Amino acid sequence: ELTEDLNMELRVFFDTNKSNIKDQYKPEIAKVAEKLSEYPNATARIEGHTDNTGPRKLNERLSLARANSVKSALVNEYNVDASRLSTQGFAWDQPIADNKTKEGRAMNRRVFATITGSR
Amino acid sequence: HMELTEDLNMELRVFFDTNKSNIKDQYKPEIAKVAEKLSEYPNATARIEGHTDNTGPRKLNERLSLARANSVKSALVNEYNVDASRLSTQGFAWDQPIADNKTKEGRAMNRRVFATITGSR
Amino acid sequence: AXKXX
Amino acid sequence: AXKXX
Ligand SMILES: [Cl-]
Ligand SMILES: [Cl-]
Repeated sequence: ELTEDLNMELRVFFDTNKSNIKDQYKPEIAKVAEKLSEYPNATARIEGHTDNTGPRKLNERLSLARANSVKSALVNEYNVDASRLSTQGFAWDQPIADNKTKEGRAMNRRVFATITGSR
Repeated sequence: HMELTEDLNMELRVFFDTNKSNIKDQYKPEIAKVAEKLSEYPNATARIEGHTDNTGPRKLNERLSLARANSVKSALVNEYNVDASRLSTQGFAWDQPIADNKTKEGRAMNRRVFATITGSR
Repeated sequence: AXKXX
Repeated sequence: AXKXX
């Protein structure tokens, strides 16, 4: 008998007021897809964020759109089954850096996807 | 960017004939797979433990239990070119029964080697 | 609709 | 050297 536990952490960043995925992240996303195909029971927790600039409602929608964009790539570009992926936006409520600098805001405009599962 | 880890956990069970420490071809396929996974997980290591049923001299069984563990290691090292430094062996004689020694079936189950493979990549 | 920064 | 059973 044997078991193999899969743990992944994917990080995607976005430009201001955009939810499109840059080409530089595509390879990472392909890697995630590959692992999801190797671990059928694995699921992904995709969470989107925005920096603290702009309207609250706009950022609520944008953060969700960012997580859904990462899921869309996975499902439509990498054949990953949509039923295995969750998405959610947290607006600016969960910053990983200070919004007072352009580097910090750059860091907050992102999507973190945590993949877990065993086979 | 993205971080990724895979944790391996597996157990191999090998059984032996009375007073015998030879690996019966009945378990070669089982062993072949362990070697393959040890290849897939280069950092993986194995804790090989041998046992005996409760019949016979204590010393004979302490040596037999160890001999059984070393037999499985030798299969991996010699037949599967596995690095010996990745495999540890220990004998427990009859101190860790898993079945009833009063029955023929239980003794057969106690004459064993349990190998636990664990690693990451 | 329209963030800045 | 010599288990039985
Ligand atoms: Cl960045
Ligand atoms: Cl058996």
